[PDB]
Amino acid sequence: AAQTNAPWGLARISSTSPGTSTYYYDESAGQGSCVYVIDTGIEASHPEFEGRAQMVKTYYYSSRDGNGHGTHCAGTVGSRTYGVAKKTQLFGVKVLDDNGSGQYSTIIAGMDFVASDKNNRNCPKGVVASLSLGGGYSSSVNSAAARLQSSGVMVAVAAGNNNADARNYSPASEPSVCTVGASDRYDRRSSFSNYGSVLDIFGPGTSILSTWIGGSTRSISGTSMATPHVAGLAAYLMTLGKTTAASACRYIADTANKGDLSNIPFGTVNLLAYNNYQA
Ligand SMILES: [Ca+2]
Repeated sequence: AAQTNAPWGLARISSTSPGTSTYYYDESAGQGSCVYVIDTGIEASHPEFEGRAQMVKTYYYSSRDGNGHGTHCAGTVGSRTYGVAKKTQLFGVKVLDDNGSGQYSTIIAGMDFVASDKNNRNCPKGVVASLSLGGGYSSSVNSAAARLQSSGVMVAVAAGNNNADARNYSPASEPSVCTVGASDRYDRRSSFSNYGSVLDIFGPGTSILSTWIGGSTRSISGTSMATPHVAGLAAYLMTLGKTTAASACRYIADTANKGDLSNIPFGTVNLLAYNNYQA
């Protein structure tokens, strides 16, 4: 399949070179997989989601996304126009309030929720979770991410937007999950992207067009934007039978575009997510 005039990030993940605008992907498109978006919620009624999105949990007085950030992330995972895995099922878990804030205890509960809740969903090709959030180092937050992964969910988490070493951030610093840094349209590390040995992969994170609340669309930037590219990619690869939740991060790193990013600090992986699709 070919989607012309795609957001640059989708084009990038299906390309061996920057500077193209068509996204190429196998038509299976993540069908039969599920991706949890643990964030501010998802505006499931957005036409871009086509009835494939659902809120399954909130820790606040509403499950609606009153922020937009969760909707944007979900859009990058699986919206018709702006998504990597255009046929995946999206499940929203609102651990962040409408200001994008959440207490670590709520974030942890949301992770353990997903580890159980996948048993209540139909996801024959596998389960993924996208965590576009973070704060300072917490062993408890890291452990929750590790549990979610261990339970059979491909966990992708943002590296963080501090232009600092991700070792000091959670869940970014958890070795057993997939920690995702951000790049720009010209294959430069995003100016704000964290780095360090704990990163596993980079994805497109600067100026990413996706869905927003009020049935709209929006370009924003962050490792929060790179993460769902990787999460959607995992779902897509799992539907293809190429990998599984336990090894998807490794497989993505193994099959990535290598050594093509600039401004990667010494010691950080130079790996950009790539679907290796031969149209
Ligand atoms: Ca790892």
